[PDB]
Order: sequence, then C-alpha cells, then structure tokens
Amino acid sequence: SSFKAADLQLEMTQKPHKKPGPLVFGKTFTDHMLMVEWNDKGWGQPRIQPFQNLTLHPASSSLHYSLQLFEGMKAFKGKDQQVRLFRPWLNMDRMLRSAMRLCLPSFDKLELLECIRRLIEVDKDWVPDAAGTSLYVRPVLIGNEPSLGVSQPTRALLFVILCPVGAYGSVTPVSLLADPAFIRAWVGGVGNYKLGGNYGPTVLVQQEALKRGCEQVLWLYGPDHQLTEVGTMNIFVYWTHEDGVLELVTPPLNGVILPGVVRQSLLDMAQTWGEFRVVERTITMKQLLRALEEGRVREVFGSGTACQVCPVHRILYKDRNLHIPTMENGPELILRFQKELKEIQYGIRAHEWMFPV
Amino acid sequence: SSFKAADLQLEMTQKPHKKPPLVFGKTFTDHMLMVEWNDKGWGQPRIQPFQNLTLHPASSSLHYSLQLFEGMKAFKGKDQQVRLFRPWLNMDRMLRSAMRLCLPSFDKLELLECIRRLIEVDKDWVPDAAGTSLYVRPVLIGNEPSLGVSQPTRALLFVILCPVGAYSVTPVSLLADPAFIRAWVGGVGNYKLGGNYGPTVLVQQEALKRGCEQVLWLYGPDHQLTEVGTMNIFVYWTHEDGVLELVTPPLNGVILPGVVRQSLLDMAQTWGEFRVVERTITMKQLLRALEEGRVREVFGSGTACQVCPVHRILYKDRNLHIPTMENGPELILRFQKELKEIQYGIRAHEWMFPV
Ligand SMILES: CCCc1cc(=O)n2nc(NCc3ccc(Cl)cc3)c(C#N)c2[nH]1
Ligand SMILES: CCCc1cc(=O)n2nc(NCc3ccc(Cl)cc3)c(C#N)c2[nH]1
Ligand SMILES: *Cc1c(COP(=O)(O)O)cnc(C)c1O
Ligand SMILES: *Cc1c(COP(=O)(O)O)cnc(C)c1O
Ligand SMILES: [Cl-]
Ligand SMILES: [Cl-]
Ligand SMILES: [Cl-]
Ligand SMILES: [Cl-]
Repeated sequence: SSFKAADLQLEMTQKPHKKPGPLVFGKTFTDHMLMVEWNDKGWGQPRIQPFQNLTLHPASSSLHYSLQLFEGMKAFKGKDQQVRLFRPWLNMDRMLRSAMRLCLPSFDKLELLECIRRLIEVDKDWVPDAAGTSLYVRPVLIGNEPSLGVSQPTRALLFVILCPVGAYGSVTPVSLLADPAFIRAWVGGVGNYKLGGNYGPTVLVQQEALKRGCEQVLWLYGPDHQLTEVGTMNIFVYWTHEDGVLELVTPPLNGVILPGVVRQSLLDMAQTWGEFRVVERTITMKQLLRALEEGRVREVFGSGTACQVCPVHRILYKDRNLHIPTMENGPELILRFQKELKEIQYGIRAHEWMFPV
Repeated sequence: SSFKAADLQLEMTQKPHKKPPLVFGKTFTDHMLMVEWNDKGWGQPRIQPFQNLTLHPASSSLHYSLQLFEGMKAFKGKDQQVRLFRPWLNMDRMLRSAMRLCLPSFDKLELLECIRRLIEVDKDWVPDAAGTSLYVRPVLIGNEPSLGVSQPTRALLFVILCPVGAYSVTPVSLLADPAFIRAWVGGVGNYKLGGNYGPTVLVQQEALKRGCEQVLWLYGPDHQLTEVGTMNIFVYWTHEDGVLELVTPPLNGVILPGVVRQSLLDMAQTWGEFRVVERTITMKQLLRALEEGRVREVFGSGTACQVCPVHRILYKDRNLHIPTMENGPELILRFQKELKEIQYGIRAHEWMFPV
C-alpha cells in the first residue's frame, strides 16, 4: 500500500536559486521538495518537484485540528563530497509512530528513506561542507480532509523540504527559566511524539523566559519538579550521584520525554566508552539543588539535531539564580561528545550510524 | 492597527455553487473572508469567492500548530432576518486564543462587522427550516516561512461558512476511561486551539471500537468528568445535601469556556428555580447518585449540537444507565425551547446580533 521509490516522478526546477554566499536556521530552502498525496485510492506516486507552495482547501484538518507531524534530521558532507544522513532510520521509526498516533496513513519507512535520499541527491550541491554546517531535512505529514467534523482524515499530504544550515558557535552556554506553572506535556498525553501541537503553546512560555532574563525554558513536571526537557532538546546531567558514583543521567522515556536521536546517540556513545555509569532516571530539582551545594555537578546540557549539544550555565528557580558550573568542567564531556559526533557525521571515521546518499 | 470593515474589498463569485440533508461541516457557501497580517500590520479585509489557501511549505501553521479557530451560529427567522448568537463572546475567546499563541491582536468589533458583511453576502445560504442554521468558522493561523519555533511575523485570518441541519434530542453513549486525557492543569485545553483536537481522533476511534458514541473525558485521581467529546458537560440532579441542582465543571484550566455552557448557566440562574453551580463532578459522586435515584439528566452543550442528552456511560467494563430520557428530558427540553425562541427571533433578545 505504501508509495514506492521505484515510482518516483521527477520535475527539475527552471527557477534555480543562488546558494548562500550567515545561514539563519530554517529560513533558507533548496530548489526541490518531495511530495506524496494520499486519498481514498491510497498513496499516489511520490514526486520530486520544484520548491513551491501548498494548495489547501480552507477546511483542511491540518489547519483546524492540527492533524500534523514533522521530523528533523541532518545530512552532512565530508571532505570527499560524500553526503551522509545521521541515523535516519530512527527518524523514520519516530515519524511512523507519530502518524499512527494522529490516525494519519501508514507508509513504508525504507520507501520514504529512499525517496528522501533521491531528493537530497538532486539537491546535493546545496549541502554545505564548511566546518559545523549541514543540511537540515524536514519531513512533514498532514491531514487534508475538507470537513469541520473532528474525524480520521481520508486525505493527507507527505512532503519533505531541505535547509542548508550552520550552527544555532555550538558551545555557547545558556540560562534557563525553571517555572513549574508551565507544563509541556503530561503522562498519557502526546509529548513523546513530534506533533505540531506540542510546539505552538511553547512560544509564549519562551517569551516569558526572555522577559525574565533567561534564554530557554527548563520544563518541569510533577509535584517533585522533575527536569524533563530544555526548549526542544533533551536534558543531560553529568555528576557524582548521591551514592558517590560518577554518572551521566537523562530522564527515562516515561511519556513526557521526546525520544531524541541525539539523546539515544549520547547514551550509546557513553555506554560504549565504559568509563562511567550511564543511566536513565528521573532527575528532580531537589536532587540538583543538593548536588550543586555539595559540588557534585560537572556539566548540564541539552541534546537535539539543530543545536547538537548545548551547555547550560544558569537556572532561575523559585526566584533564585542557580549557577551551573558546566564551562568550569571543560565542558569536558560536551567537548568529547561533539568531537566524536563530528568525526562520525563528516566521515572521518566509518560508522554504521551514517547512511550514504 | 487592526484591519477595518470600512476598508473591505468585495469580490463576488462568478461561479456560484448549487445550494443543498445537511451533514455537519462538509458543505460550504460561495464566499469567504480573508485578511493577511505581516510586518506592515493588517492588510485590508476581503470578501472573496471560496477558494483554496496558498501556503509556503515552511508555514508555521503546519509545523508548530500556530492555529486557532472559532465556531458560532447564525439563525434565520420566519421573516428572513438573520441573527448571530452571542457573537461578542466568540470574538472575545478568539482574541484570548490569539494572545496565547502569540498571534496578532485585532479589533473584535471590526472582525464582527466583517463577518456580518460576509453572512449578508451569503444570506441566501442560511436555511430557515426548524433546527437549521449557518455555522460560522473563523480561523487565525501563523504563516511564518521559518522552521524556528518562534512568534510569527506573518499570519492569516479567514472565515468560512457552512449551512447545517441537526446533529437534536437523540441520546448518546459515552466511553469513560481514565487512560485518556484531553487537557491538563497548566496546559492549553481551555483555549480553542487546533492542537487540542488532533490527539482525540484516535481516542474517539477507541470509543467506537468499544461500542460507545463519544468520549467522556476524565481527569485526576478522583476521575472528574470534564467534557464530553467537544462539548461541555452538565448534570441535573439532587446533590448529596438534598438540594436540586444544575452543575457543570468550573473553569480551572481543563475546561473550554463554552458559549452555550455560559448561556445555560445564565438562563438557569435567571429562572431562580434551583441551585446552579460550577463545581467538579466525580465518577464516585455520579455512581452514588445513580444508585440513589438522584440523577435526572446528563447532557453535553456546544454550538454544533446545542444540547445533547446522554443515556449510557461505559466506565471501564461497567455499563451505567443514565436516566435522562425517562426524566423528560424536562430541563434539556426547556433549554432547547427557550434558546430556539431567542435564536429564531420569536422573542427579541440582547443575545442576538442582527445581520
Ligand atoms: C523543533 C525542531 C527544530 C528546532 C527548532 C528550534 O527552535 N530549536 N531550538 C533549539 N535549541 C534551543 C536550545 C538551546 C539550548 C538549550 Cl539548553 C535548549 C534549547 C533546537 C535544537 N536542537 C531546535 N530545533
Ligand atoms: C470543534 C467544533 C466543531 C465541532 C466538531 C465536532 O466533531 N463536534 N461534535 C460535536 N458533538 C458530538 C457530541 C454529541 C453528544 C455528546 Cl454528549 C458529546 C459530543 C460537536 C458539538 N457541539 C462538535 N463540534
Ligand atoms: C525533536 C525534539 C527532541 C530531540 O530531537 P533529536 O533531534 O531527535 O535529538 C527533544 N525534545 C523535543 C521537545 C523535540 O521536539
Ligand atoms: C468549542 C468547544 C466547547 C464549547 O463550545 P461552544 O460552542 O462555545 O459552547 C467545549 N469543549 C470543547 C472541547 C470545544 O472545542
Ligand atoms: Cl541507527
Ligand atoms: Cl517514547
Ligand atoms: Cl452576549
Ligand atoms: Cl477559562
């Protein structure tokens, strides 16, 4: 029933744009896009087409009832000009889970991956090769039922667009607002899926953080103020735990955590090293407060595709500014992660995580 | 800064559609309202032929759900006068929604007049059979062509219209499973935002699979009854203190403040015949009240279906008969009678806004 890469239709652009000569994340797009339509006849043939507007019926359920989901992954170009995607199978898996949660049509993950490979191959010259640059890949699946009844759509659109990017200077630390009034996601909810509806409501919360002199939001959960995420990034703490053991901890996948690809990759790398405990456990502000008083915290940071690994130096909680000594500790773990990831992403070391285009 | 109705651009259709049993939200009228917002502020509002939207693939409406909507009804009286039901409350709510998603503010009375003009142009689409109306669907979306999660510098406000029939005293069954969560305290379930709806589609499919028609949304360790489908919930009973009462859950974060809900509270409070309260309702209380024969009627309220009775609730594996229909339903019938008198201009009333 899935659309097939074997049926890919291609229309080259006749309005090719000049590439960037200052890359602002997510604002510059390449010449082509993928588009696939689904209706009562199933999936149509996939097509690579020139970058262009979507035409939607004004009642489209994508716009009224948020039948929408997305992905985000990067492709990187090595010195030899070979382009490789970073662990894209995980994004495909996550995308399909999102689709099922929103009653959107199923597709074949490898068929989509091949279509995306073909699209990036067409726009290969858009993938920059300067240090710290990449191509951001944005798949999207939206419902497209022209009806105001809240219902499973009988029509949908799957499309993929591409953006050359730089950093989002990838080792500049940030300050976080930690206010329990704002709740990103709830157990039994959809916070662990990459659905559009999870993001729009955060915009005002981010504005409030800025107003309070902070740069990003630390999302707290539950009566014990668990640290869940930071902005649109997973949170990690490298510390000596209350039992005396040095560990890297991140919250477990209990429903309010988006299971990041970078997150998983950091756990995977640190487990492979075998040099300290690597654990998924709830982290509370009580534990962090005590650990900071007792000098046991080394580094705190967010993980995610767009910004990679970002250090945190301050947390504002219950009107008090908590200094986080991440930069004082190197930040050694952060720098090590960034170096090993860069070697893999740009092909300095062969690795099964990279998917060649 | 707001767009002004005085600046309205009118483009009449050259291809009118053939007019219509009306199925909710699937038939559209000939025209729509469109207004764009960008760095220069609001453009001039426009009434134009119903037509597709053209959106940049990076539009923040489609990636980060920078989208909200409204729903309200216009009614045509016997003499063809068309009137909107309490539209000021929808404009108020729409603006609260806009602020919550960092979308641009607009002047509520300017939008109302633009909407009046649109309905006037499409006045012949407003049906006048008993139980029929015109459903008005305003929408505001962010339209920033950027993958950054940020306040948009572009937005689009549009309004489409649907003639509708019934949706009106046929009772429904509800699935009440605490696994399902519509909204949480500290969330945005109390705003009419697109994001609150998409996740419910799968849950509604589970309700159907279990032989029920709609979802009774439970919340909290005490299994509070919050909402029913996309409708507010009311219970008419004799409470544990022996007092006859109409109760609906309070606006404490997980309840969408319905216009019909407020109207029912206003109406019953004005009668002064029984106690009318906003208080949480738990399954424990309902189970006990059912066993003691204290429950008279349970129903949902909302624009598309008005007031709908409930006759059954499946609470996990236990099937509960709700005696609404054996009790008249006297309250539901009275509310429906009085609202009809007001909506269709039988009785002049400040709740109605003439077109
Ligand atoms: C939703 C995926 C695309 C995307 C949008 C966006 O706005 N951001 N912002 C990010 N990082 C901001 C940030 C910096 C430091 C900390 Cl500790 C937390 C958040 C990311 C990423 N990655 C991202 N992605
Ligand atoms: C979200 C606004 C438009 C809209 C869509 C939709 O699907 N519905 N469904 C409704 N009612 C179903 C229902 C019937 C009985 C009970 Cl007890 C609960 C829900 C309504 C309405 N009103 C509506 N509106
Ligand atoms: C996308 C996302 C992440 C993790 O992203 P990866 O790029 O898969 O590592 C974490 N949290 C939130 C809220 C996200 O949207
Ligand atoms: C719109 C809405 C209501 C109330 O609707 P009114 O038509 O304003 O009475 C109640 N609950 C939910 C979930 C809604 O979307
Ligand atoms: Cl992998
Ligand atoms: Cl998960
Ligand atoms: Cl009013
Ligand atoms: Cl409210």
